[PDB]
Amino acid sequence: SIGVFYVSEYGYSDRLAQAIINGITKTGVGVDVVDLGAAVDLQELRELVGRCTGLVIGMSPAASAASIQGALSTILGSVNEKQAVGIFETGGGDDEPIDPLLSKFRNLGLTTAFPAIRIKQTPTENTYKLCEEAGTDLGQWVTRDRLEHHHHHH
Repeated sequence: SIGVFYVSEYGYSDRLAQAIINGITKTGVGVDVVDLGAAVDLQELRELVGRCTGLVIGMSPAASAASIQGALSTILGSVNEKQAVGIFETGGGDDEPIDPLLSKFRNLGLTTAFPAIRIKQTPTENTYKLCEEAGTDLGQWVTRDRLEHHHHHH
């Protein structure tokens, strides 16, 4: 549940993803992993279909943006309705084409997370503290919503 899109190679993105997945698994849920800057293949998109109930996106590096162009088209076909998109700031250095895509999240009105503004460029310990907390907090939305609220007596 909740597909975190990260990069195992470039920057701390993989370690940030670890903070998210482990923070939520430790609580007791289970987070999905997808490398937006490495393992971008049909196998990732296949999982995105079933796990489409929640997504998480970090920064948009130019080098990775070139590999996202194709998959992005397939994503637009899979995701719909009002699902979760954990957009978290972690590096002040994007690529211009990001804004046109942000306009989509804006207009379509998807469930966005805590929006920060330009964290220098290099992810710091603070970034981990935001990733874990905001990620878990987003998961707390998905769980209550998809558990049908009164579907579990307590």
